[PDB]
Order: sequence, then structure tokens, then C-alpha cells
Amino acid sequence: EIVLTQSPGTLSLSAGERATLSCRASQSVSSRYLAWYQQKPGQAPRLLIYGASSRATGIPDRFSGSGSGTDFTLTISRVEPEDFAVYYCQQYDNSVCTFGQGTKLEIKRTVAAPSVFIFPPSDEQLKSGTASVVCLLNNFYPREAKVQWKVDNALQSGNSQESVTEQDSKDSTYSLSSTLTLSKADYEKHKVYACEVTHQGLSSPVTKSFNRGE
Amino acid sequence: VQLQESGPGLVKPSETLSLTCTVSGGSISSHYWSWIRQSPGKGLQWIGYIYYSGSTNYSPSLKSRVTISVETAKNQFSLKLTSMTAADTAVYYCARGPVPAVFYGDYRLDPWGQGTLVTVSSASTKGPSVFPLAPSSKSTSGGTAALGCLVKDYFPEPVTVSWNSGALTSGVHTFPAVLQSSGLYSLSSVVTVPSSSLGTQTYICNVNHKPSNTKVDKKVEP
Repeated sequence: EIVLTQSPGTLSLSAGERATLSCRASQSVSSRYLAWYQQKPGQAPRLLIYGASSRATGIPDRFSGSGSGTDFTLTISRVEPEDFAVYYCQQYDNSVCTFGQGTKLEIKRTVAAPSVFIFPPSDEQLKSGTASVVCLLNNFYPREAKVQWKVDNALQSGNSQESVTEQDSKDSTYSLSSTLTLSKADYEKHKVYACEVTHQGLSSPVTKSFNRGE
Repeated sequence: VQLQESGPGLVKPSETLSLTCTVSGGSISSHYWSWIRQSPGKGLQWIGYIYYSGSTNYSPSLKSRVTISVETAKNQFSLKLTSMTAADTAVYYCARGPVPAVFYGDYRLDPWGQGTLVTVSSASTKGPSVFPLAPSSKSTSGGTAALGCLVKDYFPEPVTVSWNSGALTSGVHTFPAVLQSSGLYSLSSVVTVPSSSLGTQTYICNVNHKPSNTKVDKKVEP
């Protein structure tokens, strides 16, 4: 059969810079069978280019496909924050449609410090017998950050979980959540709950806390 | 022309999956219709297509258990994948194509559907529990305050969260769900809004878990 091979696996660009995506086929391909797709975080793929170089209705001019035979290329003249997505090339042949692995487009940008907030667990949750302390690190860059939980000034382990959003469409930043989970009882036996955030953009490791009696 | 797939999000192991795509603004007749799926954090795998007149064509790897049907009288086409396993967990999309109605003309998958997540598991469905993430002075900074909703213990995925019935959209972050040790998912949705509007404006999160057909609307206050 025939196989499509995209490269690079990942591509990091700043707004304005030009993007060059490559798609190679393990065999020559008629241009009418080669198409390009864009897929943004948790959203359906969408067509960008068909027939190797024809742009789909409504697609911005900065997007354009070229190439032939075995080397096809997608070019984004001037990358924009909203272009953060995965790009796939697809082909049809032998009564079978197939896709490349895709190229992930990551946006480079200036360092942004995270804003830290903290949320004591709700009383409704406490009546249920469990406590969830939520610490939020909002809109920052780059993705690397460290958060430690200190109960009554004692470091915690294996009782928290983090979740991180993908790059924002507009400001290209990340957001992070760290959830400390305790039984009502264990939560009961202490008072100062603190969230210490260590990010590249913070001169000194920031801490947000509260006393279980607000 | 809009496409909308529908079907269960949960299927027990070895059972059969059934998804139907409903077309609006266009017609099934004349066109080819495909089914596609995407495994979590992975690539797209074309499943197969069906020509309005009945002719079908499936991918080799799946063919032995795939079955695409069309219902030109309802403007729908369905898919059936027998004996499902965890490997079959993915977001299934429906799309028109890739063979053009006009014999000449290019091949492309367009338009696409919204996609529907299908998780294969023996576990039961469970609606989420929603708690508020109240705006405190500990969640304030200048003219901006942070608040949100905590969606706990639900299975399987996914959950959708909107604020003020879609009215509030900017500064909203819904994190990727995380599987707790209990074998149940959990996630939080946060939104940053003007500190002054905390006394006036009402903030409510809209939680939706299609799997358990559950809907909660929680008021988040100071």
C-alpha cells in the first residue's frame, strides 16, 4: 500500500514566523487525492486544503499547500496564536483513505507569570465526608511549574493531582490546577493549608494559603 | 450542511456499538459518507464509507466487524462495530466523502461532525457531583476574581461545562479530567470575572454529562 509521513513531529513558532509542514508518501500520489486538515484542542478536524493546493472555502490566505509526487507541503505564511493545533495530511488510494501522524504546532511567546488563587473546600462537600482544596495557577508561560501542598506547614505527597489546559487560542498561555484531596476527618485535624507555586516567571516562589476558619 | 452523530458513550466489552449521523441542510443522496475515529491523544483512522445507493467500502483492518448502513428516508447513516474492546475507545466522527458526488473533482473529508466519545468498559455510568469554588479574597487580584465549579466522581467521559448558559465565555478554563484512585473522573472549571461585579452579577455553572444523561446548574457565590 501507501503511507504518509509527516514532519516535524512538533513545530514551535512565535506569532509572525512562517510554518513549513511536510508530508511524504511511500509512493507517488495524484494531487487530487491529497488533503490537509487542521484540528484544534477537543474539536473536530476541519479541511484546509484539497487537491494538494486548493484552499477550502473560508480558509485564511496564509494557509497554502504545494508539492507533488511524494513530497507535499503545508505553509502558514505568518503564524497566529489561533493556529495552535495539530495538522494532518490524508490520501485516498486502493479504495482506502489514510492519514499521516500529524504535526503539532506549538506557539512560542514571552514568559508570563501565573496568577495563583486557592479555594477552600465547600461545606456541601464536607457534609459528604471529603475535602478538596483547589489551587489554581492561571495564564502563564512556559508550561513548566511546580506546586507543593503544605498543611500546617508540612509538605504533602501522593494526595494531590494536577491538570493542565492546552495552549490558549488567544494568549497562548497555560493554566494549571492542583487538587489536594483529604477525608473530612484528616482535613479537620489541621488549619493552615498552603499552596506554594514555583514558576520560571516568579522572582520568588509564591504561596497562597488560608486558615480553616474564614 | 451540518452533521451530527449520536449514540451511547458507554459500551460493555465484547458488545456492539451503534452510532447514527443525522445530516441537516443537505442530502444523503448523491454523496459518499464516512465514519472515522480518533483514539485519545492519537491519530485519525478512517473506518469506511457508504454511497447513498448502497455501495460500501471498509478499511481492511476493521472490515471483519464493521457495517455501515444508510437511511436516505431520514437523512441518516449509521455504523456498527461488533465485539468492542478497550482498543476501540475513541471519538467517532462522521464526515461526507471522501469520494466526490461529481465523478471528476477532488477527494476530501468535508463537512465533518462534532464527534462522539465512545468508552468501552464494564463499569457503570455515574453522574457527577458538582460543588462550588467560591470567590474569596484568596481568589482575588486587582479587578479580577477567580471562581469555578468542581465536577467530582463521574464515569465515563466526558463532561461539558458552560457558564451562564453560554453567555459567559471569556476567561473560562475547563481542565482535562483526571482519573481518581476510585476509578472515577474529576475536573474543575474556572472563570475569572470582574471583582466589582461579584455583588451584582450572578454566576452559575452548567454541568452536562451525556453518559448518565445528567444536568446540574450550580450557583457560585461569595
